[PDB]
Amino acid sequence: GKGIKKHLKRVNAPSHWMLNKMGGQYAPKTSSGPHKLLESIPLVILLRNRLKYALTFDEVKMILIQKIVKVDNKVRTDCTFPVGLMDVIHITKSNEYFRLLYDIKGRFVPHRITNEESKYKLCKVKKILLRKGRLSIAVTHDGRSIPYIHPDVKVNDTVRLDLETGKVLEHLKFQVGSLVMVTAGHSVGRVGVISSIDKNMGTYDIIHVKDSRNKVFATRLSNVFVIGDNTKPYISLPREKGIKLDIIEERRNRLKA
Amino acid sequence: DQFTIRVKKYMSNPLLRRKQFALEILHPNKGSVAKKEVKERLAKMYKLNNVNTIVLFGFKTLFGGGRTKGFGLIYKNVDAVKKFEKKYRLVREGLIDKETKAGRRASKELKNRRKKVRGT
Amino acid sequence: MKLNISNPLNNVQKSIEIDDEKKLLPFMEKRIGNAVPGDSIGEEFTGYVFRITGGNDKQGFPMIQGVLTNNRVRLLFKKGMKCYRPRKKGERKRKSVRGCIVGQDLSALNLTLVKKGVNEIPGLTDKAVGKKLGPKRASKIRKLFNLDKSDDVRKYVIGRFIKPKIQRLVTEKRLLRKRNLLQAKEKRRLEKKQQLKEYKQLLN
RNA sequence: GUAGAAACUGCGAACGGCUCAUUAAAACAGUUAUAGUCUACUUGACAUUUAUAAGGAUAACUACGGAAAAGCUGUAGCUAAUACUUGCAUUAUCCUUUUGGAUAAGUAUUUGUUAGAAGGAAUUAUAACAAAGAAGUAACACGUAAAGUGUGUAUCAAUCGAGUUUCUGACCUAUCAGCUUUUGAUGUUAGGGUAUUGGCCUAACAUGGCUAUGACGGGUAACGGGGAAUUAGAGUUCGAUUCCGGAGAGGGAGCCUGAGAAAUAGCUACCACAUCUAAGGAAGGCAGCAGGCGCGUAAAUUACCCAAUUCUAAAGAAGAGAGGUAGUGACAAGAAAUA
Repeated sequence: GKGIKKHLKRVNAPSHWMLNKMGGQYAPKTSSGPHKLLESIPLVILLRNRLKYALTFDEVKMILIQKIVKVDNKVRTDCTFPVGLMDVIHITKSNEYFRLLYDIKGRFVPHRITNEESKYKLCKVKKILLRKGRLSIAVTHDGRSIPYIHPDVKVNDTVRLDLETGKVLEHLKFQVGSLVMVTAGHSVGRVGVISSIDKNMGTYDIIHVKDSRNKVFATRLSNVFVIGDNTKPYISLPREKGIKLDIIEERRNRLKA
Repeated sequence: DQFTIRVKKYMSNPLLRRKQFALEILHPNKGSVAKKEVKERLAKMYKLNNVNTIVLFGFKTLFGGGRTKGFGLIYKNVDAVKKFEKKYRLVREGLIDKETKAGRRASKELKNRRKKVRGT
Repeated sequence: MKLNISNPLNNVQKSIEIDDEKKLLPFMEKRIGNAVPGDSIGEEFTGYVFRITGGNDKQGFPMIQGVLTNNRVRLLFKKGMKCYRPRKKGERKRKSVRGCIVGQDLSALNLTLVKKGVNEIPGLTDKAVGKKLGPKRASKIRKLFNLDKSDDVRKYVIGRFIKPKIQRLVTEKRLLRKRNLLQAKEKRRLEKKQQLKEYKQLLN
């Protein structure tokens, strides 16, 4: 037969997972769920390769058995669970709170965050659709369906969801002053103010983004996540602050020590 | 029999109630030191009233002697040791004894005893 | 040859091994489900009547009902067919079976008594065996006891002491889960009213 | 209470592993479309035309058997289940205007008549009227804060995928120049079929379609690509083989279950081989791991283990010749004694 494949070879795994060639033949195929396998990491490599809490898959299972870890403040016990582009992880035994972000090299890193910070989730709406009775639902990058969204919300907006109740708090638009984070390209992880939105009829609409240092980079509109307005980002960013530095002069900061 | 226990990359893991780290065994010009001595030393350095709550593994003596790298795991208690350690590591530490090593002949017997071919 | 006479009402049976073909000649040319007077099998069998229910031919292949031949045939076997134990779900196999019509080929034969004879047979109509285990459903227990909805029946157990457990009870856990799912319906309805309502004010 | 042989039920066995015979615009690659579709597990939303809890019938089991033999099974008697099958409030809208009366009640899907958040473009979402109408909305199980979980379920969405699909890209050969078209070839119309579009198939109709920019053929000791060797630069040659895609399970064909198979350690038949047989009949598929014969210039152990990697499960605890570990190993590769 030719049903769905259920194995993932290590060298076939996504590169940002950082699975060593010599450390086994297979990679943990993430279970289906909120995020795509390509743009998410499983909990096995979240608690085994990044936090180094576990030394093995069985240890990851031992962690998950005790209902300690929560993803979007609800208990998750699946080892191959997609974490996602941006979302909160709570380790209750060790009290600590993470948000999955991209570093400027496009790799998923758990950003330490505070308990008060760990109630806001930025969800990028992807589809707005009205069902029976003219009720409007927004399907977000996370994969949730939020009904009775505000009519002002558009397709590429972002919403600040309250984790415990799943309700929108405020929405952010996509003006040329709105700061965004890039999601999958060469410039994955950068944060910038949107230079402009070059819209072309029938193909990918391109958007140009200004870094903090006035460096312009363009990207496909699908690879953009509005993170704040022109004042400040609505989330704490990882230590790089979403600024990508030229390889030639990153060496200068590496050498100075 | 004196040495130096250089503990590196130490972190606390309440999730397994353990403490991860790696060891450097500075024992210049003298043979590799047995594991009981380093167990005793680690208990002394971390104020532990016992010795059986810790597991040492992955010991390599490096080239030219006088050094050894390994990994250690403290545990909150022996109950945590038994809960979070595999059978082979418990047998290494001597906490239990090795289970019967009949091995892969059970795989033969399992399907030799096709169900309802054996009334039992 | 080894005729197996059953007694369902007494829940007990007996086997007679005979070699005279003239004795069982009346049995011949009788399909499954035929009634037949077991008079020539034995003297103490006079007055009994036997219903033909099954058999095995000389090589042991069973007799199936629908096949109306005197010999062996091969045919596909489905999931619901009577003479097949499937290997896996949906697995159909072709097997050789013996026809329902009986002839001088039956290495075994299976009948049951339908109307009583004029004699007693040791171990056939002299003793009996019950269900060997009591009903497990509370409806069946209530049918047996006619106690209706008066009191519990876990003090009405059949033991070998040791008692079986009763299905479809009235346990307070069952009542509590029922009422909790009701309350779930109610609270979900209420919160749906409120979150449909609050939509309207921000709609302006 | 603790467990629990067996068995029924559930899920998986459609993944993995192997091989490269087939295959020359096919497969594959990059690039699109699916506004022409299906999609289990998982995730998020969330539902409509006796009730202090409904029905029979079966396995396991018990007794009696048949056969040389097989993962064969006959009869009789019992019993459950989240197996199989029946079946128990309510909400929304109009108004004098917290509050009172009044009005109305089918999820998908199909047909007819209409109105019309987004997309690039709608016969879109949705809404109204008129007809049909599946399947369901818990007669099920265990227990966390100093109410929870499991299992099952209608639809939408997401996800893991799949099938089709656009454009472009291949070796040698003209001592292969005209091919295709009754037998579907090219297209129109109508329908059937499909999960969906489509000559995919059928009926009628028209005579189209491809070709020296190489059609149609023939050859390939041809699976395609990522890649390999040799490269100053151009090139030439190789790629069975770690990964991806395809195809196959001796050769063909057919089919059940299932979300998913034209599955092959599933079934049915023929062809070729081939095993047991008491001669009546049974059972087979190493291009899985070892291993044997044969073939050949040409290729290892009938080993140990689930410790790692990861998958399946009723999901810590069991399995896994996947995989890892060692054995054989002057295939290659690196360091480096014989002072």
